[PDB]
Amino acid sequence: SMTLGYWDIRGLAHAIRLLLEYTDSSYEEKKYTMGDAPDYDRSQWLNEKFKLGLDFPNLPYLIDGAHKITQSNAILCYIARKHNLCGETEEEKIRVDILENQAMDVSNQLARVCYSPDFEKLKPEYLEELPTMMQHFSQFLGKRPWFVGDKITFVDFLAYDVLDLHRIFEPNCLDAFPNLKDFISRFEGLEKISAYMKSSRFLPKPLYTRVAVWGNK
Amino acid sequence: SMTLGYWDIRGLAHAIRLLLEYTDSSYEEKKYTMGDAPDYDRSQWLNEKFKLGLDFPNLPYLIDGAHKITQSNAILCYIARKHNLCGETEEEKIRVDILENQAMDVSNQLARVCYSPDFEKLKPEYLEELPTMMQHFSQFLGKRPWFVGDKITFVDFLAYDVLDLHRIFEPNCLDAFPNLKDFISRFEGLEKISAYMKSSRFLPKPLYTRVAVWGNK
Repeated sequence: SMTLGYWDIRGLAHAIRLLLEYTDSSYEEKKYTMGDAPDYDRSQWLNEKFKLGLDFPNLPYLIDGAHKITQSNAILCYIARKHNLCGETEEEKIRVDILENQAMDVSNQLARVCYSPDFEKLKPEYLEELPTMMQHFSQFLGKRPWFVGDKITFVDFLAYDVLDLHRIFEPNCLDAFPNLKDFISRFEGLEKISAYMKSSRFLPKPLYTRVAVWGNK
Repeated sequence: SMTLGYWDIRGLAHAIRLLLEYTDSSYEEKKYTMGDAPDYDRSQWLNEKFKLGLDFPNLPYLIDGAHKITQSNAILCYIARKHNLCGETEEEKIRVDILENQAMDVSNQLARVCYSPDFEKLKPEYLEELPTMMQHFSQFLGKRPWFVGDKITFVDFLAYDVLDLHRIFEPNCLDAFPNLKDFISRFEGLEKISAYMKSSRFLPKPLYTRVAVWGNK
């Protein structure tokens, strides 16, 4: 088995947590909690930072015996490798790379605004540019069922999560693009995914950590 | 010939101008210039932007004839691939995934600082944690000549970029881990790298865009 560490928050973990589930990967949940109050006690994880012997201390981090890795993309990729959930042809592979970094780019964009007390100040600015943003995901998906082609890849996990984030932030987004709404259908109707969705250990929210103005819980 | 387009700023393309330089890739430079005044004008880009046909119109971008690869990382993966400077062995693949992203993490982290209003307030905090972050980089290289191991991969260029960045910022941050220093000197000593460095196309500064509280020019 393998263990995955992070907080009991969705965060950058929700993508990996999806990937491991879809591939019947027998994993273990390593979640650390931080206090509320004025000084968000982030100890739980801190006292175990060094004890894991990670190259670069941080979470999410994956454990698979002589395999302990950090950095979100490194983890997703690695699980994808033993499943071929990466590109095959040069075209597929480049579309995977673009989308890879692009997904994380927009996740971060939304994060920055949500991790800023000036929330409502920047909130509209994001909401106004957002339509053009969503527009392109459809421009990319377009013809194929899965963002890269007819085959499912790890990037299709990144795409789902980032789509659901905005969906809850402002539901009135994907509607203008039935293309993007369709995607969130296949990637929900999947036997193993519906299973995980309707399971006891299904973690949707909190979106952001206690230190978030919005999405915190 | 492939076209490389980015602002007249070194920025993120700095690693790319080295990589395609090293791989003898027949490139051409499309520099877009930023304006000043209260509204730092970027019309040159805005006007072109959508015309180029990038699935996700962003700068820097690469148009290898019939290939419009956007986003630095995806660009790096693209060039490296065609010149096999990628992780060959599974253990190397993990090193490549970790380093690439980690180097990208710290670069944007410094980018968070130089792009935030209160530079001189947040700066001491970065210096406050700078050494420890650097430590880990030293660990990773360890005894190897190149971060991944015996061979040179794209992640070396990336690393060299992020390392040099911190050398102009704080000349003594790297002055604690000689292991990292030698790596740099080795990198610069590479025949087709020294030539570029003392060539009319070498772009070492401006570091940040013409709006950054630090690094702009």
